[PDB]
Amino acid sequence: SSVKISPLKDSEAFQSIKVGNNTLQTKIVYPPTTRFRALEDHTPSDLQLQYYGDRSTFPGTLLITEATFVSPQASGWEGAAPGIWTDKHAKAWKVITDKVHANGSFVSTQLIFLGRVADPAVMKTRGLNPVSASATYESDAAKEAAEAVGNPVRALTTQEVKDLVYEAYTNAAQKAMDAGFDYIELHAAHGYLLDQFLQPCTNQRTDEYGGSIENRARLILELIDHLSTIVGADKIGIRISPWATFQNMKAHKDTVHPLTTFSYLVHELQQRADKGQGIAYISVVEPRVSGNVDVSEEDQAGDNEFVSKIWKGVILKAGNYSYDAPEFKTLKEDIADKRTLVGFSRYFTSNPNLVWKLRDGIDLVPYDRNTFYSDNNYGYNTFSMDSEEVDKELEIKRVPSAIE
Amino acid sequence: SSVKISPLKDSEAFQSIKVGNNTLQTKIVYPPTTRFRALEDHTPSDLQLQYYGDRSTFPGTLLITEATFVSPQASGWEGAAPGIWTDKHAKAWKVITDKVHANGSFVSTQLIFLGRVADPAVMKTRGLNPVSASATYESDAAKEAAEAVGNPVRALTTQEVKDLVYEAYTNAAQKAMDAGFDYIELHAAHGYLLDQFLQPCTNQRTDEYGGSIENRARLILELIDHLSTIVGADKIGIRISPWATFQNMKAHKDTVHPLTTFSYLVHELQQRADKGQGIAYISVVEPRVSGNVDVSEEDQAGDNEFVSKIWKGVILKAGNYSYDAPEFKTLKEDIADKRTLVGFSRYFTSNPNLVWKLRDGIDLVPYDRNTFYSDNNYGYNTFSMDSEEVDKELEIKRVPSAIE
Ligand SMILES: Cc1cc2nc3c(=O)[nH]c(=O)nc-3n(C[C@H](O)[C@H](O)[C@H](O)COP(=O)(O)O)c2cc1C
Ligand SMILES: Cc1cc2nc3c(=O)[nH]c(=O)nc-3n(C[C@H](O)[C@H](O)[C@H](O)COP(=O)(O)O)c2cc1C
Repeated sequence: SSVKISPLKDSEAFQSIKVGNNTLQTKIVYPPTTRFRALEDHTPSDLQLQYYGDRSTFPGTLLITEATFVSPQASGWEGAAPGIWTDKHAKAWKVITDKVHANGSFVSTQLIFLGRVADPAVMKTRGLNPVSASATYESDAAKEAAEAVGNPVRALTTQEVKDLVYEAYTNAAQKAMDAGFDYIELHAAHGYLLDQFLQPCTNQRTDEYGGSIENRARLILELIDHLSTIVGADKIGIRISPWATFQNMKAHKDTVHPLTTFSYLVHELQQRADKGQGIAYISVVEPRVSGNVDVSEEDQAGDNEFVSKIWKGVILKAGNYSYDAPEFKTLKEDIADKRTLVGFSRYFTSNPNLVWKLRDGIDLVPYDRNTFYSDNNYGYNTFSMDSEEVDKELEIKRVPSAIE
Repeated sequence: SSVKISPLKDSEAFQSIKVGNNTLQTKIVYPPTTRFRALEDHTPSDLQLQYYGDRSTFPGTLLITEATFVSPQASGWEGAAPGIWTDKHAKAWKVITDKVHANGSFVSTQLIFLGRVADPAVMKTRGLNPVSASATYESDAAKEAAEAVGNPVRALTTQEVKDLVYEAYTNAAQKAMDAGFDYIELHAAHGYLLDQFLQPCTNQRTDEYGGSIENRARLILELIDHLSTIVGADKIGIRISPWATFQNMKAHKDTVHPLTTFSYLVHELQQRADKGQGIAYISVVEPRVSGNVDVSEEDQAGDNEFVSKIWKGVILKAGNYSYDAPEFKTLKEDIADKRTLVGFSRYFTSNPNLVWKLRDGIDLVPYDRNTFYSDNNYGYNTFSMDSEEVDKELEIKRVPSAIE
């Protein structure tokens, strides 16, 4: 069912806010949203071009791309997600960042590393293992599945870690800059690699990257400091989901509480800002939400309020913000401080002009969870056409080709 | 000026709540409140007898005594505060816990260790140093003052620490049990010893009691675990002031944020509770307040809300709860969860029958900050008489004698 909504045009959501060196004209953001419409070889496609161009028509909007791989070792998905380690990649993404820029908008890229939840069948085809902070499995099934193909998860060595910072991520930060990205965002949420490293249930390392709160955070901060000196702090973002239990993160039930784990981290980030090295934004994930799925009113067990008392800079919040629609009481409270942005993912998928719709209170077209993760244009770029010209076949046949 | 207030009789504040093995009949608590009306040799007096008896007339009230010394080394004050290390002490406190008990009320004792803020002139007269986690001074004055008498603050050795746990505090937990106390509360706030140990601005130790978040907390937790096995978890309380800057604690401006420092600690305490070793209550200090003095609306920079999302047991809050009087909107919100108690200190000083006054909305007699810390009965037990029989002289002459 469609969602009736009131206008946000006169709210703080259309007041300008400086994020790094760029000024957005709306505080409404498209957060990183995986869609598996990249080409086979992990390169951006003619579909992604239209799909990102489509959503940048409100001048000065900030778009954040789907999780993108930093390297072959960082992948692990059965679907076609994009990468940004080769020149092939970058030059293609370039065509897209140009498109968004020509519309006065901005675009940040989320850098992801799967780690302990990589599909062992696929890593095998790259002559790779599944890796992680320690050698753990999401589920009991995910561990057997891995062994069956003879490709168990192995823990990175103190050396392979350093190479992530100075070879793996560095290369991608640079291909990103070559690609035209206005920011890059370290995906430190949803129980992927960096989240794996941050929290005790997935990180029982004995070296300097494990063993204490400080150690566990050690790696994330090394990427921040080093990448700050390659792209500049003003182009670095990070995402966190303190409360999510996606891919089996213990969250509030771990041996160290997320408040403890993430205040430490956030407050370290603030100290850097104090010395003039503040990153652009901290992207957090509201407790209503966990990964790509809602959390029920009864299981929410915290908030991200602590982030606001510790970090003085820009915050990006997302997660089912139309729950108290059509008035948006909650969203308006969250943006009251005038340094907070608000993310709309799923409703962005089916509302290419979402920023416009929210501005003028136009009813939100519902989203097709069925076509989130499929491999064709059906349920992807269709929402931009007039519904009565959509040819469900022709469009299901339409897979990602190449650009130009 | 007097404070007009509405009745709390029908609120959750007069619903029974189980705290350890005792059930209170009111949630309104007298928090630890230093008054310096003990005898010269740190033994309880005929004045303290009347003063604590006076406030226990509502059956099932919980009273918490003024900070009490655990040993000669733990003192450091120019005024006459009580101790609980000798038998002399205990037998005297006994006369008092009996009095409160005969009134169906309960009484916990706050165990304090001054540390780095001991007056070096007085420690000298015991042939002692000022001690601490590290060798630091509150102020630049407090360091010079100390040297002038040739008694600088020295850092405890790894050994002296162990002795606090197994000799210093153990002895006092036992003299406490001998004394009739229903609980004992570890004073881990206001920048005294345990707070000194918990936080980085006062703890740069290189052993196991410093160097990490975990290490810094190590000592507090060792006292919890060990004292749990001597008095039982159900008789242990701890107080924290996450945000106070009393005696120069950096609070939100330290190298580790209080949220980080105290979530860790509180969540460790919860894990013990999960194994059946939960202490009786966590006493926190609301950001409106810092030590014995108010904090202005502009400098409050956090809340203790994180404590409630982490600890599942009884919480005791205090700190200027009549700010939104006469309705008490805030107090009623804070007790809504039905496991929270509310502390009234200063208004308890001049309202011996405070519990009764709050129950029936009777106007609160104002307090005399001038006579908080003086050495006679004037401004102490006077508030229990009819004001027009008070003889300001006779009562200023009246100093602490002995009991019976
Ligand atoms: C299909 C789908 C793909 C997603 N992909 C990502 C992703 O790659 N990275 C990420 O950080 N979050 C991802 N999310 C989570 C969203 O960014 C966001 O946290 C969540 O949708 C809450 O906002 P919303 O309810 O307004 O979409 C995804 C969510 C969905 C539904
Ligand atoms: C004179 C005086 C003495 C105090 N002594 C202590 C003490 O020994 N230990 C302690 O933890 N807090 C002490 N406090 C702080 C109070 O317990 C409490 O945190 C503060 O008064 C806020 O509550 P109130 O404003 O209702 O009194 C003292 C406060 C005052 C005014």
